[PDB]
Amino acid sequence: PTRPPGMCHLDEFQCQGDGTCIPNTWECDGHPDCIHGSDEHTGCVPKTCGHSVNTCRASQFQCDNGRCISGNWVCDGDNDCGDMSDEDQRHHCELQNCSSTQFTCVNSRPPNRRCIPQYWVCDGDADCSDALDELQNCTMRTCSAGEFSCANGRCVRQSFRCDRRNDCGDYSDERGCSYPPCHANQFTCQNGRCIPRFFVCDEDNDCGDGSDEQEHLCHTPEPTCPLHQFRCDNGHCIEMGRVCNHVDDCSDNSDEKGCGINECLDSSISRCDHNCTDTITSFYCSCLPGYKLMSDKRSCVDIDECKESPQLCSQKCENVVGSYICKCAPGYIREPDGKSCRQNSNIEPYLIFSNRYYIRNLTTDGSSYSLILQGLGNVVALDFDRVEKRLYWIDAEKQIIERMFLNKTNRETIINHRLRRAESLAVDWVSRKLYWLDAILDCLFVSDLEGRHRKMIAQHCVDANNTFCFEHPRGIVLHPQRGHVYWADWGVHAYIGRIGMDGTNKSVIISTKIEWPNAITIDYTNDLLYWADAHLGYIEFSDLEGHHRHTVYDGSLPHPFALTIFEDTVFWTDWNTRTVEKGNKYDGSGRVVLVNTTHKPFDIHVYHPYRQPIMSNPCGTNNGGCSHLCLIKAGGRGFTCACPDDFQTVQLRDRTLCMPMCSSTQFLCGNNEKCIPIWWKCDGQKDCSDGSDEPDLCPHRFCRLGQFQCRDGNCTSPQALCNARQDCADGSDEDRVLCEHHRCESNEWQCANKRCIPQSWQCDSVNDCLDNSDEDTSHCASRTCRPGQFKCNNGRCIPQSWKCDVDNDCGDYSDEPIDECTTAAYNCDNHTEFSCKTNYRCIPQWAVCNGFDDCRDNSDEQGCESVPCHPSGDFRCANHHCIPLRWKCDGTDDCGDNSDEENCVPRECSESEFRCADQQCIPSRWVCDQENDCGDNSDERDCEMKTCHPEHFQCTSGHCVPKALACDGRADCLDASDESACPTRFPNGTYCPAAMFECKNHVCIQSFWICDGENDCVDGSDEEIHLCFNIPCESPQRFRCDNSRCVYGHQLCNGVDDCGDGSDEKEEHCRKPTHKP
Amino acid sequence: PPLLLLPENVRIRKYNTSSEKFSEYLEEEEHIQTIDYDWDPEHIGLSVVYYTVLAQGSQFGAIKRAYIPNFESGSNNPIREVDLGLKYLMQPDGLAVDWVGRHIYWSDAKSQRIEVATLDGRYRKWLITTQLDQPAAIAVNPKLGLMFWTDQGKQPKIESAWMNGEHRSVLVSENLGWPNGLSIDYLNDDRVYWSDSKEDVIEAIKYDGTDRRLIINEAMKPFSLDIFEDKLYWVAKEKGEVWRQNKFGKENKEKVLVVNPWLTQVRIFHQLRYNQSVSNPCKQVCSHLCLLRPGGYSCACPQGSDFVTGSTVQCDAASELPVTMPPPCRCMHGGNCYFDENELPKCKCSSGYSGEYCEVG
Amino acid sequence: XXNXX
Ligand SMILES: *[C@@H]1O[C@H](CO)[C@@H](O[C@@H]2O[C@H](CO)[C@@H](O[C@@H]3O[C@H](CO[C@H]4O[C@H](CO)[C@@H](O)[C@H](O)[C@@H]4O)[C@@H](O)[C@H](O[C@H]4O[C@H](CO)[C@@H](O)[C@H](O)[C@@H]4O)[C@@H]3O)[C@H](O)[C@H]2NC(C)=O)[C@H](O)[C@H]1NC(C)=O
Ligand SMILES: *[C@@H]1O[C@H](CO)[C@@H](O[C@@H]2O[C@H](CO)[C@@H](O[C@@H]3O[C@H](CO[C@H]4O[C@H](CO)[C@@H](O)[C@H](O)[C@@H]4O)[C@@H](O)[C@H](O[C@H]4O[C@H](CO)[C@@H](O)[C@H](O)[C@@H]4O)[C@@H]3O)[C@H](O)[C@H]2NC(C)=O)[C@H](O)[C@H]1NC(C)=O
Ligand SMILES: *[C@@H]1O[C@H](CO)[C@@H](O[C@@H]2O[C@H](CO)[C@@H](O[C@@H]3O[C@H](CO[C@H]4O[C@H](CO)[C@@H](O)[C@H](O)[C@@H]4O)[C@@H](O)[C@H](O[C@H]4O[C@H](CO)[C@@H](O)[C@H](O)[C@@H]4O)[C@@H]3O)[C@H](O)[C@H]2NC(C)=O)[C@H](O)[C@H]1NC(C)=O
Ligand SMILES: *[C@@H]1O[C@H](CO)[C@@H](O[C@@H]2O[C@H](CO)[C@@H](O[C@@H]3O[C@H](CO)[C@@H](O)[C@H](O)[C@@H]3O)[C@H](O)[C@H]2NC(C)=O)[C@H](O)[C@H]1NC(C)=O
Ligand SMILES: *[C@@H]1O[C@H](CO)[C@@H](O[C@@H]2O[C@H](CO)[C@@H](O[C@@H]3O[C@H](CO)[C@@H](O)[C@H](O)[C@@H]3O)[C@H](O)[C@H]2NC(C)=O)[C@H](O)[C@H]1NC(C)=O
Ligand SMILES: *[C@@H]1O[C@H](CO)[C@@H](O[C@@H]2O[C@H](CO)[C@@H](O)[C@H](O)[C@H]2NC(C)=O)[C@H](O)[C@H]1NC(C)=O
Ligand SMILES: *[C@@H]1O[C@H](CO)[C@@H](O[C@@H]2O[C@H](CO)[C@@H](O)[C@H](O)[C@H]2NC(C)=O)[C@H](O)[C@H]1NC(C)=O
Ligand SMILES: *[C@@H]1O[C@H](CO)[C@@H](O)[C@H](O)[C@H]1NC(C)=O
Ligand SMILES: *[C@@H]1O[C@H](CO)[C@@H](O)[C@H](O)[C@H]1NC(C)=O
Ligand SMILES: *[C@H]1O[C@H](CO)[C@H](O)[C@H](O)[C@H]1NC(C)=O
Ligand SMILES: *[C@H]1O[C@H](CO)[C@H](O)[C@H](O)[C@H]1NC(C)=O
Ligand SMILES: *[C@H]1O[C@H](CO)[C@H](O)[C@H](O)[C@H]1NC(C)=O
Ligand SMILES: [Ca+2]
Ligand SMILES: [Ca+2]
Ligand SMILES: [Ca+2]
Ligand SMILES: [Ca+2]
Ligand SMILES: [Ca+2]
Ligand SMILES: [Ca+2]
Ligand SMILES: [Ca+2]
Ligand SMILES: [Ca+2]
Ligand SMILES: [Ca+2]
Ligand SMILES: [Ca+2]
Ligand SMILES: [Ca+2]
Ligand SMILES: [Ca+2]
Ligand SMILES: [Ca+2]
Ligand SMILES: [Ca+2]
Ligand SMILES: [Ca+2]
Ligand SMILES: [Ca+2]
Ligand SMILES: [Ca+2]
Ligand SMILES: [Ca+2]
Ligand SMILES: [Ca+2]
Ligand SMILES: [Ca+2]
Repeated sequence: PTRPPGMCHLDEFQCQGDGTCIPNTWECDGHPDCIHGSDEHTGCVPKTCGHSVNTCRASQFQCDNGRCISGNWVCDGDNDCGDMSDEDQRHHCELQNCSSTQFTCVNSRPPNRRCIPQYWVCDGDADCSDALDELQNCTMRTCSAGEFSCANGRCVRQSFRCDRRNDCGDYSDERGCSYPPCHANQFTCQNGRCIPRFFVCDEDNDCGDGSDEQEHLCHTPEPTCPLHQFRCDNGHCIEMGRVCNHVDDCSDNSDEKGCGINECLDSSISRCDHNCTDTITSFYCSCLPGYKLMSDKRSCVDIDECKESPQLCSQKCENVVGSYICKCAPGYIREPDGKSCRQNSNIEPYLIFSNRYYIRNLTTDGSSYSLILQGLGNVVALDFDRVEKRLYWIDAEKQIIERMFLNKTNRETIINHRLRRAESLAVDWVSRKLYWLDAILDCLFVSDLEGRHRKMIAQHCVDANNTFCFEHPRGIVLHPQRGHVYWADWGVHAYIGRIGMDGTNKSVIISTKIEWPNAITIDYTNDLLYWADAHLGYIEFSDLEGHHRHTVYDGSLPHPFALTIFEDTVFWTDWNTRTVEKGNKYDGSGRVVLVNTTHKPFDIHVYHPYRQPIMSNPCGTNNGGCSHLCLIKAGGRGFTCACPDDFQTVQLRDRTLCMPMCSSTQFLCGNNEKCIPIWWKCDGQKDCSDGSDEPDLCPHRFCRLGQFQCRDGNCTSPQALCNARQDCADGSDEDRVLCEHHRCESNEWQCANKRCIPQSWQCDSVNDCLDNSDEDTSHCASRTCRPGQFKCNNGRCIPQSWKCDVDNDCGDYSDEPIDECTTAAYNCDNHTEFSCKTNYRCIPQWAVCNGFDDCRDNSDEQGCESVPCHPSGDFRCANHHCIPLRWKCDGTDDCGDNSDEENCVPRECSESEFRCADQQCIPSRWVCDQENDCGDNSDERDCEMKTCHPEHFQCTSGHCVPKALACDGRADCLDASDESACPTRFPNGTYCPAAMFECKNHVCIQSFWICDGENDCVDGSDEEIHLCFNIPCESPQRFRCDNSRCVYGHQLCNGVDDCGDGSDEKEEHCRKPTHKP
Repeated sequence: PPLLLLPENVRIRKYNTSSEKFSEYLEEEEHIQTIDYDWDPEHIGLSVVYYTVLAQGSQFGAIKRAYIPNFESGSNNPIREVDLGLKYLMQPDGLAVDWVGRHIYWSDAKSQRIEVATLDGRYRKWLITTQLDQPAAIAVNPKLGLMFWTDQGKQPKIESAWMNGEHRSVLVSENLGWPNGLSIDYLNDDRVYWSDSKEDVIEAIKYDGTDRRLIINEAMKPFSLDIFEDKLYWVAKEKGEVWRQNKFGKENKEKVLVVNPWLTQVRIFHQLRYNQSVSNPCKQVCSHLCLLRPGGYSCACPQGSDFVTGSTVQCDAASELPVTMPPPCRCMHGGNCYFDENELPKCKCSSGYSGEYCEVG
Repeated sequence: XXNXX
């Protein structure tokens, strides 16, 4: 056994004063053993041994204001009492059922009466709120060409359009209008309504949404009565030159209501829990430090200084009645100052952070700056493993997840399939699992560290209310000590979500004052969640339950994306300045920019043993007894068996059974360990651990890796399978037995013919399944919009953010009901949203001054010179728009006036880039690759002396191709040198099967390519006339030239001699044969 | 009298300095930069000129050679060009030819190198490839075994070294703007001259780099130089005119020609400019290349190849055969050229003239 | 927009 670095044995106590260890029996034994008595903490208990204005009459109704009205008009739908006292459910109007034969237009709402007399039914007047009384039993109207014809059927004049009034019933008059702004004196509401200025702050919701009753513009701060003003109890404060002057300045001598001042000299009266102090007429209470005056003004309560103000302790805090004490987590020693904790293990930390093309290893002071790996595609995520000294990352360019040891050895790829958009990952060092978010499948995944047994644990939406869903997942952090997974979402309903490590207990943590939570992480010492916002530009931390939020940086950050904390310092990566920088983790003091990164630094981590704390594994040995994933249960104590994604979990009497549900288009391995796509079967590369994916009777592989081979030597991409199109020439891609159980990916919906299309495309008024299945009327009538989406009457589905955004999205206008779209429930958020002046939609703040009309009325683009750009990481264009500094001199016009690129100096290329003639940068991978990339073809210049990278096969012409593209039966170099030296691929001397024509130089092609004018193989034997004399040179498809060579298809009379004797560009064959027979 | 050579972006024009009229030469070409010539190596009466081509778009530049008549005048001759096969050329701003050893010198401004190869351009090798920003035109002095080159980037410099790439040194680095052209006075103790497109002056200095002198000032943006007899030649780039002045800088600026701004260089075509009487110091012992040096010679290998271990003469790389040259139209004294089925240049003599190539009559 | 990689 060992003593872990800086830590102590399991049954040992650590002296917080200096880090020395003592036996457990020594702590709380009654004797101070440590240097500072940390072993004898307070947490251990000692040893044990005219009548009335509204009296009215029996026939008259009574009103609060003092009026008397006839009882006939009570609850008739309109105020008769003059104070609404006859028109409320407060006293009684719930059963206001009206008299006899009145038509009950239930479309009407309390702003109007549903019952309408038949005296004016069908009279040509809109009695009901949508004028249904004019169609229910009424003779039709011919209407006029000079009047506005409502699309519903009503007829009105043009004066009844664009006026906020539903004259047509179906709002056809007000729909599509472009109301001009309000007048000079007129007040404007959030929903664009115009109301008279006098109607502000009168307890009536005249704006509809409550704009005229907003607290900020309505509340009048009472005269403060500052210094040189004595605030008397009456509120009409005077100068203190008049205190107790015996002249009644404030009503009933409130200024002289008491002049003894010293009212504290008693116990029952004035009752103050702790201390008392007199005032100019009375007393007031006060508390000792560490105590809070509660709401009663007559007592003192102890505050939880650890929860209220965590910045008082560098680490784990312990509350005391009246004070607090700062402890340090195991492995840290408490400094003599009594607050700061210092790491003890001699392993000093360093920052591992990832760039475009790079992963870099940076010391926490900026003195050392090295390179871990280079030449990667795009490393957007990264994490480490303390137990095995491993490193993991996501290469978003190639959509794979790699892993390697920290000493540059044994680079492997664990997960390489079905990765559409993985934005972040985290390594579970406890139960040996890997987590990563998918931003396209909109889910959360869990897997074994080696790559097997992928499983979903989160999807759809989080709350029971279906408001926050997986729009744009980004950023993930694990807290395996309590079995929780925290991830951030930067969708339109941005939030921070939590879920148990087995998928139970998903809930919402933080969903307010947040727009772009790119970063997220947890401090494992004091147990405080940390995150940052890219839009609001803050760094905030809070308890693990989303309570007691505190702000470190307040709007001073351009664009954080990732952050990590070690000791008392927080390190974060800034996109706009393209820098990695650090500051104190509680107040932000000591900000230092550590490194100028040329590319955006995406993900950052602190590699130290203490950043992955140790504790016992719940699935201790035997994998918890499960043949499959043993996951940590919510709460961190228990564990839960689970099966992979393509399996069915069936529960036995007392233990779990996993049944394979491999679909028809997939192959199940012999040991039933995993289910893999059918085109992975017989591909030549062993995928299943038992080798069953490669049987003994494998046909010869004509197709590449990742390609489906038809039943007869033909190839197609996997997407061709069961897409209701004859893709394989034989047609095996549409075979019944192959497609009969073609269950496909979750995020798309399957048609009747079992072709499946993206889920949103169904019921969008376009036949997408080619069998009209997605446009079936009954299906659209009977289906359901996926969680977090609104359902149209058309049957279409739209995101919740498109409801009440003015613009129609459902075809029919059920997505924009103006009766609902103007109430107070749809006010803009004053932090992250900007309200349009005229239209009622709300748009995000970053959309303001971008060169695009998001508000549909140029509200967001008007007055752009008033917006000041960010001082630290923003650049201002000529047209006064703000752009990220990272887009300046990037090579493209980014604000519409070339101002970002005016007077631009070229940048110096990084360690893995080659500089073209015109001083632009391209990756070293693009040098000598048989394609033009520098414009002047400079990447291919002088490609004879340079080496190829170890995984690239050098062509004899000096260019480089990946070594997997040699000895395959096709030319990959531009001179077929990759196949030229390859050995005989068959004992009988040939190079490819009998179904293929074989050229001279071991490259070989399909039969149908012979004699087509295309030089299919270099040094082409295909264009050999002698062997091609007897091929079907038939007139309907081939032009048989005079020299007996035949010309493929449209090449006849094309303008260039494809024959070789001049008669290709001639007459009598491409001219009129018999003048259009 | 000397014959002038002036390359334009599309065509090459030669002008007799005494007959005062132009004559026909190579046509139908694109993006040529600079020219240099070798005086009738086979002594039949036709010299060899070497002209490079810049590149646009996908295709790369190249170096080509063509024949020029040494007699009084020649016309209607179908001059044919041949490519040396030197691939991967971006901007050959400077080219020079060494008549002693059959070597060609050129520098790539974009590649920031100076190359070397045989007259057919097979045994390619980099001579100097370090610490160059934008290498300008070059010059060669086989008699003293020193080649000259300049830089026009952030650090304008003029340098010289041996023909085998060693003993590199800087001549001057002060009071220099944008050097553009180089010339050596072979008769005046091997004095060297250079121009400046920013200072607008032409200066001279000895080969070792002593006694710098300002010869002429306010030359209206000179581009290239040439010294013959006792006069200096330069061309105003922004106007296209050609001028003469005493090479000692004590005479008026005489005017010669006015040409379009596509003019790139002025070069004098005369045997006395190069003094072909210089003998070859090489012993024909080297395997691939026999470069020159002051008082001796040296052997070299093609680029990316080394000598066999222990030896310093034999290279590891293979040796390719030389490239044949097409025959020219030697037709003299107003004759015409014609190609038969054998495609030989069978001349058509004019009235009163007889013989194979119609020499006299 | 401005956050997508
Ligand atoms: C870069 O860094 C990596 C990781 O640090 C190095 O890889 C390690 O290499 C060592 C050997 O130097 C490996 O040690 C060997 O591991 C075997 C398997 O152990 C696994 O299973 C056990 C038990 O469950 C786990 O504890 C362990 O973590 C592994 O999962 C052992 O069986 C070997 O022991 C055998 O040999 C030793 C003597 O060497 C005997 O004493 C034993 O009795 C036994 O016969 C051995 O310990 C280690 O597994 C590798 N890393 C890991 C964690 O996998 C690279 O070598 C290093 N590269 C360079 C070039 O420095
Ligand atoms: C991808 O899928 C295509 C589908 O076309 C395949 O192309 C076929 O390839 C086979 C050879 O492997 C061809 O078979 C030949 O057919 C000739 C008659 O063609 C008629 O019948 C075939 C079906 O059998 C129809 O497809 C076609 O439209 C015609 O109706 C026969 O005369 C040939 O036999 C003669 O030659 C053979 C040797 O090749 C001798 O042994 C025989 O004795 C005889 O002399 C031969 O059977 C077939 O015609 C091709 N189809 C077409 C339309 O061209 C591709 O093979 C496959 N991918 C690859 C590259 O393998
Ligand atoms: C050098 O050696 C290679 C083999 O190493 C020879 O190539 C073989 O050529 C023969 C004859 O053309 C091919 O046999 C035919 O294959 C067709 C399709 O492939 C079947 O076999 C593969 C396995 O190889 C299966 O995986 C696949 O699903 C197919 O079942 C068949 O359609 C042909 O069937 C016809 O003949 C058989 C009897 O052989 C009858 O039972 C059928 O009814 C039908 O009449 C036939 O079997 C063979 O596939 C080729 N093998 C390979 C791998 O190339 C070369 O011909 C030889 N050198 C030369 C150039 O001669
Ligand atoms: C604010 O509150 C505290 C607590 O009410 C008041 O503290 C009082 O302080 C005095 C001096 O420390 C204490 O008196 C002393 O007590 C000791 C015995 O403990 C005695 O030996 C000394 O001779 C002396 O009498 C007093 O006990 C303490 N109050 C109580 C009730 O414990 C303080 O005065 C208050 N101050 C203000 C600003 O009102
Ligand atoms: C990132 O950079 C830092 C510092 O440049 C690297 O830290 C260094 O890592 C090496 C390898 O573990 C250490 O070398 C070893 O030192 C011990 C003595 O301490 C010696 O006995 C061993 O033989 C070996 O030389 C080095 O001490 C260590 N330095 C510090 C201050 O930690 C770090 O490894 C780099 N990270 C990566 C993954 O590149
Ligand atoms: C989920 O949505 C429901 C329905 O809108 C919310 O419940 C109502 O919220 C409104 C807010 O004005 C109240 O007027 C109602 O009294 C609430 N109760 C019901 C049952 O209608 C609910 O608050 C939302 N979820 C959460 C957790 O906020
Ligand atoms: C399951 O989820 C609920 C809600 O997230 C958790 O309930 C919280 O528990 C903490 C104590 O741990 C309380 O202080 C909070 O007030 C609770 N919130 C609510 C609204 O219930 C519960 O702890 C979770 N349990 C497990 C095992 O994960
Ligand atoms: C980062 O860039 C600034 C100029 O933008 C430069 O002055 C500074 O030296 C760089 N970083 C450091 C601290 O070296
Ligand atoms: C405006 O934003 C502040 C931020 O603290 C918030 O407290 C306030 O409630 C917001 N105003 C309204 C009307 O919601
Ligand atoms: C231990 O002794 C203390 C002495 O103050 C108390 O009596 C306490 O109640 C005792 N605890 C038990 C469990 O008896
Ligand atoms: C539609 O809603 C039903 C429940 O009403 C199911 O949740 C179904 O899965 C939903 N369909 C989609 C596409 O999510
Ligand atoms: C190809 O032919 C060679 C001899 O030329 C060998 O026999 C070799 O084994 C053959 N290829 C295979 C795969 O057997
Ligand atoms: Ca003790
Ligand atoms: Ca009423
Ligand atoms: Ca009516
Ligand atoms: Ca209206
Ligand atoms: Ca009001
Ligand atoms: Ca008073
Ligand atoms: Ca306290
Ligand atoms: Ca998504
Ligand atoms: Ca938002
Ligand atoms: Ca921002
Ligand atoms: Ca396989
Ligand atoms: Ca298909
Ligand atoms: Ca559709
Ligand atoms: Ca909408
Ligand atoms: Ca906008
Ligand atoms: Ca730009
Ligand atoms: Ca390229
Ligand atoms: Ca190949
Ligand atoms: Ca062909
Ligand atoms: Ca043609």
